[PDB]
Amino acid sequence: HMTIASVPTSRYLSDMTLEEMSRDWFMLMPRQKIIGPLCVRLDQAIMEKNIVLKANFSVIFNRLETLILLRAFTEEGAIVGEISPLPSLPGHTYEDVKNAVGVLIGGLEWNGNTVRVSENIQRFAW
Amino acid sequence: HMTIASVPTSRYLSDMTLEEMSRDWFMLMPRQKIIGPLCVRLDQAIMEKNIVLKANFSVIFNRLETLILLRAFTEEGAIVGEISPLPSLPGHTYEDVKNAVGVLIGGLEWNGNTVRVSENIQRFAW
Repeated sequence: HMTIASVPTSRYLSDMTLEEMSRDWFMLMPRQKIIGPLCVRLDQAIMEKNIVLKANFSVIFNRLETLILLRAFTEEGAIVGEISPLPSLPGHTYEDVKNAVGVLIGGLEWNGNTVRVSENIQRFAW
Repeated sequence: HMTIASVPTSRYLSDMTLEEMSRDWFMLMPRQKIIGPLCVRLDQAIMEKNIVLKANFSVIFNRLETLILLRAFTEEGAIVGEISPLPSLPGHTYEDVKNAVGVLIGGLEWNGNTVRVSENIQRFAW
């Protein structure tokens, strides 16, 4: 991922399987914020659950370059929140991704959820 | 009918003046929820501000013992949030307070506010 000579290697790091990525999901009580070039969505009808954040993103060298998608999951595997780029694909940075994550986590914690993040998120996005 | 001695301590810490404790405020956009034996209030309108949490509470065994009141303040000194005991006054512990502070800070960060807590809260409460 950084041995190859003379060119930068891009990587797609994936916490979520294809199935998880394209799975369609629904929120009973949608809460949504636009945070710069990213969209944060949260189901407010989720409380006091253990939640994990999983993200699929593009890294260049050893820095997050592009968030493709992030979703929050219950232990049972259900999707309760999400961060994605705006439809216009505005271009965004690590700082943008970090802020959006802080917001999603904040929203979850206001509902008394216990939130953990994947190693990859911890390494590149948080 | 035994004699009762009353021995003063210095275990009661105060970040807020009695005035700040007494003051009366209103949320533009009020939200109020019960977290265990505690009531958390947060003005839903307040976003992207620098917010400081100040509290008045007793300590014991080097941890918060009982919360009298916690309030969140803008840099102007306007109140935007609060954690108080329920009027039942049902009794609570360090763990209850810590949970409620997590919730409040959570709601604040959902609204993109930057939160810091007083030294006392850092040391004893969160």
